[PDB]
Amino acid sequence: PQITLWKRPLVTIKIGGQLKEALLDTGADDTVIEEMSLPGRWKPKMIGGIGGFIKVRQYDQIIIEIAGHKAIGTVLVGPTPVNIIGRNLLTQIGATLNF
Amino acid sequence: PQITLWKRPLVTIKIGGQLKEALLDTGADDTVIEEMSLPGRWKPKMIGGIGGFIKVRQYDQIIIEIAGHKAIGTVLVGPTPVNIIGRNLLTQIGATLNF
Ligand SMILES: CC(C)[C@H](NC(=O)COc1ccccc1)C(=O)N[C@@H](Cc1ccccc1)[C@@H](O)[C@H](N)[C@H](O)Cc1ccccc1
Repeated sequence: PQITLWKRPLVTIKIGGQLKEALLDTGADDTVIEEMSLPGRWKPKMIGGIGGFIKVRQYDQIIIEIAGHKAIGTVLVGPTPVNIIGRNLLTQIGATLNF
Repeated sequence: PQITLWKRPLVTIKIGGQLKEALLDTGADDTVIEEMSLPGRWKPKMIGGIGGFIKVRQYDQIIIEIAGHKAIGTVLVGPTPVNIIGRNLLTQIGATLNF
C-alpha cells in the first residue's frame, strides 16, 4: 500500500505465530520488538537510540509477516518503548519513501 | 523523488541559514536537530525513544527546506545523535511509504 504520515505508520505483524502492532520506522537500522517468548536461537547485543543504549536479544533468520508481506531476517527483542520495523526488514518488503 | 532503504535515508536540509544532513524518519513524531544557535523564544521539552529521554529546546514556526521542499513547523534542538526529520514535517513535503 501507500501510507501517508499524518498518523503513526502502525501495522499488524505476525511473529512467532502471534499478532502484534509495530511502527514502520525508516529511521531505524534494525527491527526491535518488545520482550516476548520467541522460537529461535539468540545472542546478547546492544543497540542505541535517541536516548542511549539498551541490551537486547538478537535473533537471526526469523520469519515475520509485516502488513501481510513476508520477511525473514534479524529481530532484536528487548525493552523498546514501541515495536519498530527497521530498514533491515523494510528493504525485504520493498518499502521506499516517496515525495 | 524515491528513496530506497538500503542505507540511511539522509538528505540535505537548510535550517537557520545552514546546510545539514538529516534522516527522513517515519518513526519520529517530531523533528530533532543537533545543537545550533537558532534565534528567538523556545520552550523546554523532553523527548524519548530507545535508551530514554533527552532534553531539547522547542522552537515553533521554523522555516526549513528538506531536499529542496519548503516546510515550516516545530523543530526540537538538542544533543541528538543524528538530525531527524519527523512526521510533523514529512507530511508537509508530501512524503509517503510505499510497498
Ligand atoms: C526521535 C524521537 C522523537 C522518536 N520518538 C518518537 O517519535 C516517540 O517516542 C516515544 C517514546 C516513548 C514512548 C512512546 C513514544 C524516536 O526515538 N524514534 C525512533 C523509533 C521509536 C523508538 C521508540 C519509541 C517510538 C519510536 C527512531 O525512528 C529514531 N528516530 C531513529 O532510530 C533515529 C536514530 C538513529 C540513530 C541513533 C539515534 C536515533
